[PDB]
Order: sequence, then structure tokens, then C-alpha cells
Amino acid sequence: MTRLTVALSGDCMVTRGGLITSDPAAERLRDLLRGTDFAVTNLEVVPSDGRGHPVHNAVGGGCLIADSAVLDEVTAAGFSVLGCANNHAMDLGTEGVLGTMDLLRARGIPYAGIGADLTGARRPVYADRPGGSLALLSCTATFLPGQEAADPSPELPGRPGLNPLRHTATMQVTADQMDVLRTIDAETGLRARRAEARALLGVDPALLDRLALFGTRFRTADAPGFTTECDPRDLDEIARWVGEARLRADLVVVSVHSHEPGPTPETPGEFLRVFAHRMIDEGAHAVVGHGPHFLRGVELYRNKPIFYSLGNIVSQIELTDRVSAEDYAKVTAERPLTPGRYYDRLSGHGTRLFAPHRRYWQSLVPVLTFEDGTLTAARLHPVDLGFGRPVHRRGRPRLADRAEAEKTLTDVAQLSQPYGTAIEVMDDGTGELALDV
Amino acid sequence: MTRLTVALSGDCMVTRGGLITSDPAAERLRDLLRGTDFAVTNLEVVPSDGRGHPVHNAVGGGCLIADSAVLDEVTAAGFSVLGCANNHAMDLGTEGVLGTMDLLRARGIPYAGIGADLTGARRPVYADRPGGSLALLSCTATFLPGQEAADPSPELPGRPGLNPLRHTATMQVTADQMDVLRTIDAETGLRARRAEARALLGVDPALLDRLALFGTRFRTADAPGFTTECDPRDLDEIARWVGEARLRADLVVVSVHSHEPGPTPETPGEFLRVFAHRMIDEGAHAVVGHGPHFLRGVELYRNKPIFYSLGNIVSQIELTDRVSAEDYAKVTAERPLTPGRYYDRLSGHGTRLFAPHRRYWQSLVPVLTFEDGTLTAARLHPVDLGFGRPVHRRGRPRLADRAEAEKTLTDVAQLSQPYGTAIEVMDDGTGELALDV
Amino acid sequence: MTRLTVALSGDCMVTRGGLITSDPAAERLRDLLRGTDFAVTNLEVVPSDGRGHPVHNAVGGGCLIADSAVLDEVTAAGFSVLGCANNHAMDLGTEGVLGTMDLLRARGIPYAGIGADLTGARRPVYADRPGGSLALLSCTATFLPGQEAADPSPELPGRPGLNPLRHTATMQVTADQMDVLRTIDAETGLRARRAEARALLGVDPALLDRLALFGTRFRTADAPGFTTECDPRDLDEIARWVGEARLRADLVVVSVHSHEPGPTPETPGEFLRVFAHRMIDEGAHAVVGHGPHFLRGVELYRNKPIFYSLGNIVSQIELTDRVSAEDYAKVTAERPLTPGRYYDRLSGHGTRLFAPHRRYWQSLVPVLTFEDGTLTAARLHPVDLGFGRPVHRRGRPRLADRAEAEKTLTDVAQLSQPYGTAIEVMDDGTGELALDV
Ligand SMILES: [Ca+2]
Ligand SMILES: [Ca+2]
Ligand SMILES: [Ca+2]
Repeated sequence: MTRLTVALSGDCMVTRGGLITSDPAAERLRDLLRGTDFAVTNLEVVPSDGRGHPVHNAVGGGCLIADSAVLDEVTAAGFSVLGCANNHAMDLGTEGVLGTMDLLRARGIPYAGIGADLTGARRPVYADRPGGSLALLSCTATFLPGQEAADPSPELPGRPGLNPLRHTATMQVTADQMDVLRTIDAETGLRARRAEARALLGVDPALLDRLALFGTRFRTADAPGFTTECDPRDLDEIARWVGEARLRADLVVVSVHSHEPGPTPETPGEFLRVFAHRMIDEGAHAVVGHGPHFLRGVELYRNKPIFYSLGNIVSQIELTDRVSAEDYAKVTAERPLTPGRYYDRLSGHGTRLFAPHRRYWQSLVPVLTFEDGTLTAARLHPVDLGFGRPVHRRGRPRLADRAEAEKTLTDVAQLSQPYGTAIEVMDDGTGELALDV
Repeated sequence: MTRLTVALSGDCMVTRGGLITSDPAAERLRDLLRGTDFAVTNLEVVPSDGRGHPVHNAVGGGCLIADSAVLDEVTAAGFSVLGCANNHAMDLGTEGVLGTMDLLRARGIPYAGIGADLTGARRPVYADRPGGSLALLSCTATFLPGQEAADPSPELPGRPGLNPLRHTATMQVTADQMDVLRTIDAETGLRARRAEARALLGVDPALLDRLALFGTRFRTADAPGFTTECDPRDLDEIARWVGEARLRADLVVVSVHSHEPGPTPETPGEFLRVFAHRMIDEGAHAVVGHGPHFLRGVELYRNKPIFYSLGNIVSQIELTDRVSAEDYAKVTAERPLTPGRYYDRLSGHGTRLFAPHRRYWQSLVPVLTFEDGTLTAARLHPVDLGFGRPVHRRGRPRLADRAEAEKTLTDVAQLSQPYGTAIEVMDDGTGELALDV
Repeated sequence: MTRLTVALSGDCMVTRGGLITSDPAAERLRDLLRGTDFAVTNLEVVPSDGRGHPVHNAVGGGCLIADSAVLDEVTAAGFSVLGCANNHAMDLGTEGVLGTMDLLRARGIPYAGIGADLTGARRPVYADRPGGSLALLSCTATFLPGQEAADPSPELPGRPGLNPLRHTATMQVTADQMDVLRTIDAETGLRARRAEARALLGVDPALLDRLALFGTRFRTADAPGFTTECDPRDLDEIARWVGEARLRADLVVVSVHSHEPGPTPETPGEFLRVFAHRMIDEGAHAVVGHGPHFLRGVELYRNKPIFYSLGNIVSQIELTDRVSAEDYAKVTAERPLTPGRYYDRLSGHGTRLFAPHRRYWQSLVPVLTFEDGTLTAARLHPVDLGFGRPVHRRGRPRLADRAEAEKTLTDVAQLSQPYGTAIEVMDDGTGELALDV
């Protein structure tokens, strides 16, 4: 029997050194990560190779660029396989993502989710260890249009970028609501501005009894509703690569970045659940989600775990030394601002954004044990990111103390209850999933 | 008195050599262009410096990339000042636009509308001749988000790109229609998916009695309607650069690319009219529009001409040798396709798109005469692009014959009548604007 | 509680290897430096990246250029954060300072005080350690005009250089002395040579009842005097960066290079005292001065220490292997000179300059202990640089023996008495400041 352990974690938004402090609880986290066969995280920052140019990314909270020396903080902490597909990997454009891959390869760090072309971004990376091998696939459902990689044609090269999981939303409305929408379209003169497109394309492209108005899809249904669905091409392409990786490694882990919420902020979008189920149907041993910056529930599906969101494992956005002009413009200034003052005014001196809420400063590191591909243990290690501490101290991870760990483990159990997930709890505040195996 | 002549033209979508054929009407066009002090066109193609990667641009009709030798076709034909801000300048990304500027500078071709940063894209270019100087400013209202250039910050460099003229549209709806829109928002569960944004930002960002639903702005009014307005920052920045250029050149020409229609396809958007009036208020001597691929009206405002659209002066999209994989994917294929077959199937063997309509194959070259900044003549030269000819022959310009020129001059007069523009007509089918000077 | 130790030191003018000798007192110094969380020094030499060209710097004692391998001597000795703003950082011009930053970054050495532009030179550097973080800011009040860095404009790049603290001197003279100065100006014909400047600028620029003659500022006062004041822009910009750094690190240290004397050589200029007080008012935890090559007093201000001058920690000017032609020209030669003979004749075989005076060969290394930003200890370690030894042996640091340390500690106490500073003295000749905490 082959026995392999895998640590999982969420967003690694690292911008400073000294990631692991002298706190014994922080050193114990590093010992935990180093003790596993593979430790996975999501690199939610662009290590600067000097190459590239800042992109306009206000919806993502601004640019997230750091000195490349943060990569040594990541590996020294114990992380050894990096997922890179997310809404910040392209913060320095195509040249930036080329520089990131150069930096990662020169340091010997296995990574997936970005590439010089679409195939390269979709490929798994194979991390080989003496005890066995892990294949990591990384994709993101949250990114700016055009940032996805592209494969070459016979005449033109590809385009560097990220591995995409696109998705569409459809608004279910009643026939009465539907008629008003088409009435607004005609009476406002909006339909009159598509008159040329009717001659060009042959018919009004707004008639799909489906309907495209305002860039949104409307569908007549009995009761109002809201549905989301994966892009069939991305879903079937990513699923195909999972089947490929299953033949070439002991363990297949799919990492998926997704900000989009379900009916509630605690809930993943329905398309993300269909995606996660598809990955395990294709042979993946675990699905690790991230994006929201807080924890979501844990689902066991066909005896494999789905972590819909592990939050942040490092959170140092407000310590960024590199703020672009477009980010500075989101804040009205009388005189030029410095990065720290810009982030302090962006939040209203910490009264808004993520600072005042505890859910944004708790994290979780699951440690999974597999024996011949069968999950035999899933230990849960709550992580404290320092809620309420000064801005320069919070965001660095440590194993939470007993009292904080119990509160976090309670939250995870409550978030996981709709999936039927049960948890055993240890005296130290750690826990593990009840497995049907 | 200083006397200066300026030829204007629309989109130059050149992908092949032999731009000026041996046809005497084509050679006469080159003689006309060469005979002026300045000849302006809009470079609607990316000259390939080998650098860059194709971007996803399906809304613009695909990528538009050509051998850099087409630049010698452009200058040999008589064009001497290039506007470069449009929806295709970024078809090879930021590296492509850096390569384009390298190619243009190495050939000594003055250009505006793109730059290594936003200031560089906004700057006028000064074309100095023995008789005097012309300042060209170039901006585009049609481009993919993020393609605009960016200026540096203290910490981060800028971003190469185009000079933008952004604009917003607002839907005027009745209070009854407004209430249904907010009812759809709440009943579909759409408002429930913004619950986290209410805690983060402080309030529902959909409440501006203005309203943002579906990514569109809705405003309660007495009668349904549709309005557009320039981005105040772009308008005031571009206007500022026009005032700067007026102090440094005899003539200031503003070239603006705009696909967006008004109430009718023949009509420019209201924001474009406000922009054009603003440019002349600031000191511009002419405003030349392009984008739609057909002609629009001509307006005289404060004794200066506004050409809302001069159509295409060269139209060789279907002869492109460089089709990207994402463009190929817009066409369903059984076996791999070649560019010519791809463009033939993209249009349904020429039954759709621009091929079957005459308005897409007529053009116009105005020749303006200024004396000490006063417009003293505005001659109109209709151009034939070869409607109905084989795909490899159509798209090259020549002075239209008498019968075709008269039809085109009639169209221009009809399109210009709502502005009060009158035209004198010559025996050869050319004409000129009736000037109040 | 976070507990952090910081070693401070003065000018590091290192040009040779073997910085730490086999002497046990030298090895004990390295053990002391290595034992702290952060050890700061001022790099008073240009590590040669092969780039640059020697500048004319006779006022600073000539060029100070060394093999880049001296950087390994600096870090192996225990120094871990480098201040680089001083009157020698630009000895190889802008290319030299670019090469220095390349050399420092490739070796992983944190540094501040120089940059590719003014912002980069003003920024703090953040040194992160397991126990906490230190922010270092570095500026110089002594440099050749034009050597300060410059920030970019929209049209032009910045200029690499140093972080400046400019300052002006004003001569207070009586009205009788004032009238003679204006009489000399008119009667010598000096005022007649500004006749064109009166037409150009509008008025005589020598009339500010202030007065600018001979490039000096004169002001009428009741009694003759002499005052100095910081450049308000540099003071307010540096103060702003201190407030920024206070939000992002546990400790903020400001290092300021200043040759200028006060009323006495032992005294700092009044502008330097105002600067140091301003830094602590803004949140700095320590101010470390250097420049004079001898010790100055120590001030406690708002329970934070100000070391107006720690002298030299390494002094190997006369061992430089790289003497420029302009430096050689300061010495009259019959035949070409070698560096050692040039430095021996520059001093008159050691009868002039710094060789014969003991104050130039004593140094001091304070070791500060902070607990949550509160200074809880400030130990003083006298350093011996080998006064009276051969030129090739003197300049390397070691902990002074008991007798020499007591003499140095006495000097420091006497220099610090005007500030109210008291010292406790240990049996070994070390000491510490009496803290009001
Ligand atoms: Ca994210
Ligand atoms: Ca276009
Ligand atoms: Ca000095």
C-alpha cells in the first residue's frame, strides 16, 4: 500500500517577508506543512520578474504585485505545489505571467493554472516524491474577460494566460415580467440601436422564448429564479485533463478559484457544485476551492472531499508596496498618497471592507491521508490570521489556539451541515471528517 | 497668409500590397493625396513587428494583423499622418502596440492615438512641413475594457495602449417600468447575491432614484428614452490636449473612432456630437470620425467641419493571412479551415455581413483648404471600393467615376441635411461644402 | 509582547577583505552584531558593478570605489540592513548607483536611501524577521548638487540618485554690515553684471530686507549670527514617509548623513536637530547620524534615542585600489603615483588629515532593545579602529578593551551632557543610557 499525505490551503496573498513568525503556533504550522508529502496553496499575487505592466483590475481590489523573494517565504513555510489560476495572476499582463513562470521554474517550484498557451494552462503539473506523485490542476471562474490563455492556430501564436472555468447566469422571469422587459427594450429606443445588427447578422441577436437584454440572459419560467451553468467547453476540457492526470499520478487534486456566490454568500454557486462533482466523477481525489476570503462548507462526494473555500492562508493586501495609478484614482486625494495611507483611506480607516469582520481572518488547513487512492483520514487544522491586530501584523498564519480553533471548527461544521458532513473534535480544537470508509 | 491643404480619410484596413492599382482612377487618388500638405488616415490594422499575442476580439470581427510592409503601401499612396486609436490597435496586446510604434518610428511616419502610457497616447503628434504644421490627436470610443493606456504611478510603470473616449448609456424608464425592474431584481434572487457587497461596501451598490441593474444604468423619467454621455475625465483631458496643440501648430485635427450608433445607424451617438462640438470649442480645425464602415453626415460647426464617418478608405478584412484560434472557433468546421474559406463561411458565402450592401463599399476623401486657420474650401472626392467584385479585388480605393460619385455625393448630402449642410456639385461628381465664410 | 534588538553603527568605508580579524575582540564584535534582530550600517563606498564613471568629488576626499566582494565582508560581519544615502553613493554616477542596487538585490541585502527615482530613494525598506520587522529610511544632507534622485514626469523619466535632506544657511548681520555688503555689490560692478537678469526676470533677483550676495543669504538682525533650516519640501516628504512606515513595521529607524557642523565641530547643525526631532514626532523609534568621522553626542527625545554621529565603523580610505585622474591631480607628482603613495603624499606622510588624532579612530555600536515600540535598553559598545597602527591595519573594527572603552564612553557622555543624557558604566567599559521609562 502507498500512503500519501496532502495539505491544502486557500489564497496565499503574500507581500512581505517573515511569513512564519517566531510564535510557536506559527512554527508548528510550518512543521505541519513540512511533514506532509505535498502541500498545496493558491498563489494570489504576482511575483515581479520586472516584466509586464499593471492591468486595470478595480473589481478585484486592485493590483497585487510583490517582490519575487516572497516565493522563498512560500516554500520555506512548507508549500510545495502552487495553483496559479486566479483573478490576480494577470495583474502584470501577459509579460507578467511569462515572468512568473520563469521565476517559478528557476526556483524549482511545481505550478499549474497558467501557461504560455491554453494547453499549458490546462495541463496538470506532476509533483513526484519518493512516496508517490500528485497531479495538480488549477482553474479560475473569476477573471477579467480576455485574460484566459489561448492556443496557437496554424498562422498565429497562442496567448499566455490563465486556465478558465467560464459560466453563464440566466434570469428566470414570469411572462408578465418578460413582456415588460421587451417593452422597455422597444420603448427606450434600445431595440432601434440594433437595427444595423439585424441587417448584418440576419436577425435581431437579442432573440435567442429566450432573450438577451442588457447583456443578461432572460428566460420565461413559472416562477422567478436564478440559475448558473458551466461553460460546456471549459467543463469538458478540464474534465478531460483530469482523466489524463488520473493515469499518470497517484493523486489528482483540482484547485478552483471562484468568487461568485450562491443564494447566500456562504453558498457556492450551483455551477461550482456541478464542476466539483464532475471532477470527482472523472477521477479527482480532492477539490479545493478558494476566492471568497472566508470559509465555506466541506462536502464529501463519492468518498472524496470538496472544500468549497479555505479562505486565505496569507492576507497581506494592505501591505502592498506597489499601487498603480488606476488604483490610486479609486481614492480622492488632496496631495499624493503613499500605499499605506491609500489602503487606510480605501477602507475609511478600517471601518469598511474586510478589517472589522472575524470571518475574513480565520482559515483552515486540511491534511488528507490517502492509501491507494482511498481517503482514510481528513484532519482539520484551524488557522488564525490575527483579527483585530495592527495592519502590519495581521495576515500571517498560525495554528489557532484551542478556543479560537473550536470556534472555527464550529463554523466549518455549520457550513458543511447542508452536505451531510460530520466532524469529530479533538481536545486541541483540531478535528477530522467522519468518513464512510 | 499661410495656405495649407489637408486630405482626410476613414478606416485603412490594409492587408495586401499593390494598394494603388494601375487603374488611372486609382493613380489619380494617389496624385490627389500626394498633392496635399498633409494626408490623414486611421490605421485599422496591426503591422506585425513579430511581437505580441492575439487577443480575444470577436466583437470587432476578429483579429486584424498584417505584414509590416503594408506601411509602405500606406505612405506610397500619399498618407503621411496616421491616427492609431481604434478597436484593433491592441489586437496583439501591449507588446504588439509597442512593436507598432517601433515600426512607425523606424519608417519616420508620424502617428498619434497609441503610446507607451496614457500621456503618450493622448499627446498630439506634430507633423511639420515647409508650408506649416498640423497637430493630430487620435482617440477611440470603441475598444475592449482594459485596452486603454495607463500612466505610471510613483511605484508602478504605466501600461501601453490606446487613447480612450469612454462613455456611459442611461435607460430612461417610467416609474411603473422601474418598479418591475426592482421587482425582478428581488424576486429572481439577484439582490440576494449582493448581500456580501452590502456589508463590505456599506450599502447595496445597485442604488445610485437612479439604479444599476444587469450592468446597465436605469433612471426614472416621464417617458422612456435613451441617453449617452462622455466620460467627463476623458472629455476634459482630450479637450485639454487640444488647447495645448492649438498653441503649437497651424492646424489641429481630432480623429475619433466610434462604432456606436445614435437613434438610427446613420446617426452618430449623442455623446460623439457633444465631443465633436467640444473639440472645436477648444480650437480644433476639423474633426474626422470613422468606425461604422459606411458614411455618415457632415456638420459645419463654428465654420469648422465635422465628418462623423468617412467609412473605409481600404477594406481588406477577408484577405487577412493571420487568423487566430479563437476566430477560427467562431466557425464550425469538419476539417481544419484556411483563412479564405473561414471568411467565406463566416459570411455564408457572401450572403451576410458587409458584402451584399453598397453602403459598405463607398468612401469619401475630403480635401480641406485653410488660410490662417480659416476654412476656405472643403472639396469632396467620392471613392469607389469595388462593390460586387471578387473578394480579392474589392477593398482597394480609387476615385469613383462620374455616375458612382454623384450617387455617393447624394448620399452624403442626404446624411448631412439634418445639420444644415449644403453642397455644390461639379460635372465630374466631386463637390464641396457651402461655407458661410 | 514583541521584543526586538537593533544594532546601530556609523560609516562603513570598507575597501578590503578580512574585515573581522582573528582578534578575539573583533570576533566578539561579529558575535554581538549577529546576535541582534537587525544590524544597521551606512555603506560609505560604491561596490563596483563595472558600471559607471568616476565623478569629480574632491570636497568629499576623492572617489570611494571598491570590489563588490566587500559586500560579503559587510554581511558576514553581521550587518543586515544598509543605509546608502551619503556623499559617496554617486561616486560612479547614475549608472554606478544602478549597479549598486543590482549588486545589493542579487545578494538579498535590504537597503534604502538610493533608488532609480526620487520615490524609490525616499521609500523605507522593510526588513522582516521571525521576531518582527524594521523599516529603515536613509537620507543625506551632504552631497554634490544634482546628485539627488528625481521622479518622472509624464514626458520624461526620473533620475537615479540619493534621498536628499537639503538645507539653507542664513547670515545674520547688522544694518551697518548690511549696507557695506550692498555697497561692495554696487561699487565692485557686481550689481552691473545682473543688469540683463533685471530685464529678464523683472527685478534684481538679489533683493529677496533679505539679501542674496555671493550665493549666500544675508538677513538684517540686531546682532550678528548664523542660522540653518531644513528644506521644507525634503523635511515634509521624509516625515510623510516616516508616518507611512510606522503603519507597516514594528520599528522605524531614520539614518541621516550630515557633515555640516554646528557652532562647534562636536555640535550638529541646528537643522539636523530639528530634523531628528521631527522624525521622532512622526513616529520614528531611533535616529542614527553619521558623516563627521568622529563621535557626537546622544540625545533622548520623547524616550527615543538620537545618535548624532556614530563615527566610522570601518575606515579604509587610504587602502583604496581605485584612484581617479582628478583625485591624482590634487597631488603634485614628478612621476606617476600609485594609490598608496598618493594617499601618503595627500596627508604629508601622515602629519595631516585624520591620521594623527584619536577621535577619528574611536567608534560606538549602540544595541537598542524595544518592547512593543518602547525603548527598554540602550547598551553602548565602544569600538576601536586601531589608532597609531600601520595604514594597512587601522580601520578594521573590534570591541575596545576596557581602558580604551572607558575613555570612549567618557567622550560620549561629555558630548551628550548638553542634552541631559546620563550613562551607567559597566566593569568592561561598556555602558547604557539612563532611560526615563
Ligand atoms: Ca481572488
Ligand atoms: Ca473598427
Ligand atoms: Ca561622508
